[PDB]
Amino acid sequence: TVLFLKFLEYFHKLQVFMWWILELHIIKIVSSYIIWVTVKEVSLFNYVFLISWAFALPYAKLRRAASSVCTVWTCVIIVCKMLYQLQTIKPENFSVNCSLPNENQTNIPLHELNKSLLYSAPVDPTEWVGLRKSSPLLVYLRNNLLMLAILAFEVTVYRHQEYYRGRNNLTAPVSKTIFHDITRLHLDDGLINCAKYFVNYFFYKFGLETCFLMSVNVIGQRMDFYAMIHACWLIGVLYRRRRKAIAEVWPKYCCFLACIITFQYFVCIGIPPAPCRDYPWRFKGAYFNDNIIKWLYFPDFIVRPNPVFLVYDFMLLLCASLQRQIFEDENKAAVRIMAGDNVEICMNLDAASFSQHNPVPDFIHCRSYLDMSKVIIFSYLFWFVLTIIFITGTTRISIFCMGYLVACFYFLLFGGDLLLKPIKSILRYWDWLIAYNVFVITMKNILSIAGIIWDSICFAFLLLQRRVFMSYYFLHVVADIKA
Amino acid sequence: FTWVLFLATVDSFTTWLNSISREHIDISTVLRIERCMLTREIKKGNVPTRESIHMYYQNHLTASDLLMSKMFHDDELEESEKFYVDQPRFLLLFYAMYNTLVARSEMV
Ligand SMILES: *[C@@H]1O[C@H](CO)[C@@H](O)[C@H](O)[C@H]1NC(C)=O
Ligand SMILES: *[C@@H]1O[C@H](CO)[C@@H](O)[C@H](O)[C@H]1NC(C)=O
Repeated sequence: TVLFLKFLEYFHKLQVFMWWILELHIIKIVSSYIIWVTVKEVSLFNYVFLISWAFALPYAKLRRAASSVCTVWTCVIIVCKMLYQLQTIKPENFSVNCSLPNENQTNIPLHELNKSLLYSAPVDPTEWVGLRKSSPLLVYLRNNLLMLAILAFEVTVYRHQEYYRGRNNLTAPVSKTIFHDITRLHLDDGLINCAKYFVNYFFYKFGLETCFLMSVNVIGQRMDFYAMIHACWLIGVLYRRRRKAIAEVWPKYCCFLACIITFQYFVCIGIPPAPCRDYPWRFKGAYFNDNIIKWLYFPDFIVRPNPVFLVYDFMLLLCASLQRQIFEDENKAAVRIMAGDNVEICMNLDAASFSQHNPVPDFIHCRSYLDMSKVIIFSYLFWFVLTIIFITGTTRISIFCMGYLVACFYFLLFGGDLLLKPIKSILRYWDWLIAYNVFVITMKNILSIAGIIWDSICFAFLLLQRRVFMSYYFLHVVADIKA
Repeated sequence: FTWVLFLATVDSFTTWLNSISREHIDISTVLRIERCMLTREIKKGNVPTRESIHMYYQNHLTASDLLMSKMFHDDELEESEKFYVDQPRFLLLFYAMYNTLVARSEMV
């Protein structure tokens, strides 16, 4: 009637924006849903999905074939699962009863309650493969139908964007972002411009600072042997202090993540239960009990290794692959000129005789409106993270709280004068504190045989402040402190 | 209905808190002006020369209020001052409370 023209214009804007954002963020959705389906039903015929989308994220060149492979395997699985529902399948002729053991050989230390797998129901040679013979056949197949739908909608979005490039002649925007005009130069103009810049290039600037936090999340929420392995690799990669020093080992870290998620799924798949053989850690002479066999991520029947623990490793792998891509493309000048130049700065500089060289403009006197935020985040945050270090050393009363209090007291006493020095010494002390924090995390993980939440937040704030110390915006505050 | 008297009361409150501690506010203001002068100089010149303010006012000592003798008027300073004075309500209250805190830290 009156508003249909403008309404349809807004609707076309919304449609093209949805198509653009889906073209930009499709791989994460499809891979996440595939991993979630793999975790839901743990049996075989889903192991290949995990191989594909665990060796396809870090190596993008395989992302083309690793999609069609899953597209074929999901329909093969659907056909098989439907074929397994006929009345002439008769699992009775298929089932196997595993004979009880005796007290002497291959005994379970809990003999009065053998209520576990292999003993509480006749095993099926196909249950270990995936066929389960469910009645509705719709709730049983939706996790594969939706996966096929996503795999098809991926290439649908691809070819729709291709056809939109054909008609209305345009080009593929090299500036893969949402606001194509907002760039580094437009950052320090207005608060809205800064918000747009961060919506554009958040992960570009804060990749490692987020991958490390994701690994710490994996460690803190998993809390087992593989968490100790992740801590070992985290300490090994952080030991290389410089940024460009870890851009060499990142592919190795991604390969490690892929191999470990593969091994963890191959552990969680168990052993074929049709042969009634059991695991070596459940015999007559054995020392492993339920708690230690749950801590160690070993295959078992009475206790099942929780498969949902793999979503954290998957998140870590996805972030690591994205960060690898960032490391790969951050050296190109075409993107370095627009929201680029992510290389660290020298550490022997000083605010004196240099305030006329840095490209960043002054903000201490707060001409604009966001300059108050800049001065509150670049100067009045050090004391906030010191307060956080104090808090995380009086909440969970343990032996490791001494280092937190000592570092807090030292920095709160000798803080004001340290900012006069070149950033070398303060960075050395902050690195020692990072090392103590990650060491406390690793030790609290090892001694589980607690519940680190404040230590992760402390680690995040310390990483934020460390990233702050190596910024050009800090030299203005150092000049003001000299004044 | 009552927002007018509410705003009048809060404005009188900020005026009170600024008045009872005017000495520290003026000292901080003149120190900020000297800091801006010195950082501009050190960005352009070579040496801080703590007595630069002395040899500067000597052209055109003990006076707690140097504000009537405006000797340094670089434009961005007045821009910042205007930005601070046009701040909305319930925020100048925060500025006054912070000034009271920094003024009476011993009592705090
Ligand atoms: C296996 O055990 C079940 C019940 O314990 C019984 O119904 C069946 O006849 C046994 N033999 C099989 C399934 O081969
Ligand atoms: C186990 O082995 C010993 C020696 O062979 C025997 O005395 C005993 O009867 C066997 N059975 C059990 C239940 O231990």
